[PDB]
Amino acid sequence: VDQATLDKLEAGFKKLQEASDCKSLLKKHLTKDVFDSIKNKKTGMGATLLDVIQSGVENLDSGVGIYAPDAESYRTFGPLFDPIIDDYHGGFKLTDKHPPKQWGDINTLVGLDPAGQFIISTRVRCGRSLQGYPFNPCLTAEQYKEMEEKVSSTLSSMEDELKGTYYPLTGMSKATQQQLIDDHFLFKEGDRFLQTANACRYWPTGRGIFHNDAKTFLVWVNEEDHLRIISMQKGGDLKTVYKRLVTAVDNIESKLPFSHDDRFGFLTFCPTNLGTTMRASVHIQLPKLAKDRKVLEDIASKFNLQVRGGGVYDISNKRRLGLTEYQAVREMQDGILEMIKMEKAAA
Repeated sequence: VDQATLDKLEAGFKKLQEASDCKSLLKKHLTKDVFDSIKNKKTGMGATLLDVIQSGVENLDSGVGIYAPDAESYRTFGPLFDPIIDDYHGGFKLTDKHPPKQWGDINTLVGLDPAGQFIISTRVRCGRSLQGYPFNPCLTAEQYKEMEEKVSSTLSSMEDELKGTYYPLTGMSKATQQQLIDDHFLFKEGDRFLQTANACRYWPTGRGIFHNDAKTFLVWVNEEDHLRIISMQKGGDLKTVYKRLVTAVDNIESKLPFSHDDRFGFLTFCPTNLGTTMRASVHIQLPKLAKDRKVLEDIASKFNLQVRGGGVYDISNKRRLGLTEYQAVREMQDGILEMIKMEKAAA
């Protein structure tokens, strides 16, 4: 790698070492021996260790502090990624492998709480990188532009329920921005952690937003990953929300191959994603379980779910690695149904 890069890498490692109060996974796992073993390495696309650790060096208060500049970096800088992934994901050994992709048997799924006594809204989100492209820290302007062209064409040719409009950030009117804001569909340049990761260069070339006419499907193009893909609606029909997502992702893939890894699953810009990259969530009211939160948390543990809170909660999959997409949606289905049962049964 270039001397200029080595210069900053050495300075960065020293800064991390000297930051007594730093608690980032970057500082924890970037040992001298690991640093030396990879600092001179570079991916086929030309990413260096600096393109991985920049953000965490500049922002010492980062929880994790590393990003992936391309697909290959997960391997090339594996000596750093492996331990960090293991730590953040709560146990993913060197020999562990994420299960092959599987949407599963959608027939086994059901709509939740149609009466609407508990669930306010439902959404399932995932993310995808496109085969053959570097990730955010390493994309050029030409690459951003060319990618958006292919993504825009693909999304704009979607039909029926998924039919909708693509809005490039490039040249977006003030009226359009305000309409997307009212819908909360708009995004903009990221915070300091993204900026310093070089994730927001050449803004807003290649950045765009797609949603279907029904406003139950939304795609962000080149915000954090190449694609952030969301299905949502009011009420608790998780089956329908999930099925819509599956339909759209399959449709996109048929035209644009995804970056996938036999061990880490779907490769993303942030290593905290990976695996299914999928987060199914419901916004739900459980007033009675709210006064005995232990019962709730124990239920959530049983199904590997995360509870964010009174009585109103955002409940979601805790895991991205080590399970199938099907297991993800089923655990939410099973877990929410159990919570509803215990809510009804409570005093």
